[PDB]
Amino acid sequence: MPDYVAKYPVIQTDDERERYKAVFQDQFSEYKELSAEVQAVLRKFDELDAHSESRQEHERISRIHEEFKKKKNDPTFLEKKERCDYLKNKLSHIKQRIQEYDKVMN
Repeated sequence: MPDYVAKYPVIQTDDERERYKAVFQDQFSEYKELSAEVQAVLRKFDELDAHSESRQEHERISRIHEEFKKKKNDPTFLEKKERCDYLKNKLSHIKQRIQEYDKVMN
């Protein structure tokens, strides 16, 4: 179903292996760098999270909660997350293809 599957079939030659390795290395750097952002945002949520109920405070908390909901549910952020989930999948496939071939060629 996804694009890479057709693009990365069973490896036949060492040249094709080195090509797959190269793509894994480039894309892996993008993945690592992208995850770093996402995780840092999740850290942002953690720090704020890190008495008796009052009228004033409840309103302030409610205002803060709403602001975070927008941040958590942000189309651009959700796109960054979707790319990580794609890259994780793409890289596993390429790694699996190299390993399969590697087992066969000792």
